[PDB]
Amino acid sequence: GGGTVKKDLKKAIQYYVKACELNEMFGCLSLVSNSQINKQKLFQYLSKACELNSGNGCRFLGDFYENGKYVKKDLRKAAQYYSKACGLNDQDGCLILGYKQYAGKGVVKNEKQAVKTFEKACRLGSEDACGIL
Repeated sequence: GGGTVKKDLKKAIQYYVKACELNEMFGCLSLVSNSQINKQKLFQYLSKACELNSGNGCRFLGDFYENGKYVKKDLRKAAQYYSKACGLNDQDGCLILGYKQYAGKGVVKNEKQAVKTFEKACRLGSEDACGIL
């Protein structure tokens, strides 16, 4: 029991909590993928990372509201986090925001604004955004 894959996951936690707070590549993704972290702790960790202006952290926190499985579904608060993420130059953050803006999902429907968000997401490396445009 003290050498299992679950023990190694427990040990990786604090490491990825740091990585996620500092927005290092794949750092919040690793938290999201880590089965030894329950959703409440995860929410706590992404919330602290987004408060530290981790673009990835906001982008993943946004999903909890968008989904409404672990916290009550709230499209508007989901969009606020995706927007905060995009403002922090998060590639996925701007892409997701542009889909929400084009549909009016949790934000006012605004295709013109969406097109500009997509141009930014494309500038940040989103091929999908570049192709939509």
